[PDB]
Amino acid sequence: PKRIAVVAPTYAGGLKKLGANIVAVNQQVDQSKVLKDKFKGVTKIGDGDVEKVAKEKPDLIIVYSTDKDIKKYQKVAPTVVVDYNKHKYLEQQEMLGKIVGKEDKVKAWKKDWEETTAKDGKEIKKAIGQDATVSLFDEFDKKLYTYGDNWGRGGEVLYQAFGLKMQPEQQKLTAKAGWAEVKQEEIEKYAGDYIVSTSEGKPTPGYESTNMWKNLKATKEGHIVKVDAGTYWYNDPYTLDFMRKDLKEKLIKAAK
Repeated sequence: PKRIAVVAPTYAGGLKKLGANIVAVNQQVDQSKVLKDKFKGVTKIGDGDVEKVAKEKPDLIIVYSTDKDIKKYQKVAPTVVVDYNKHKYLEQQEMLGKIVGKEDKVKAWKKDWEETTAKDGKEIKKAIGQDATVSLFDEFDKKLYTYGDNWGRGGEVLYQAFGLKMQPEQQKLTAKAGWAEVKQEEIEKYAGDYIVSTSEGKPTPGYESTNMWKNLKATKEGHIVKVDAGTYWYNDPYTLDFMRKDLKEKLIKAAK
């Protein structure tokens, strides 16, 4: 059970799921309700904390290719660079399986996930309707965004796994980069039948209290699904299972 220091938060959940002995993890995982709980008791570290990592005697240090302290981490233990692909969330997990030699266990997990979300999507569509469109909005640093299926934040579960229909303009605007900034006073142009908003637990945000927002058909019909921004930032198996249950449950209860 090698001692693994996970500097890149994105891979904490995936390596944890596969049984890795994680002795250090980037503090950012605490912004997630799911990962905060999974990693309680595990030493937290911040970018630049090379000595803290060293104190944990890691055998492998997991980092992003763009990490600037690689030249420093290497003096402590071999430093593993894992590809950062926002779109390929399932092969991200297969990459991690290669590190710990558990790629068949990943394939099995993958099969279960795809089949399960396929049926989940079907149940959801019987509820809200096959042609019901679902939008995704996320306020980040005073700026409003909308994502497609290849940018996480729940987009992979909504559009790739469940196979739910994206709002038309939302799909065009995000096709290119997978994301796109939105003008709050143009929100209506992207507002679908249902709206998934990452404002859960937050005092009603600014974009959710404008007269246009209040007049959206989804808002008036009670079709606004709020989710925890911090939790939805990740795409590891644990997080994926959570968003899966969380989105399925909220859409269905709000249905029609």
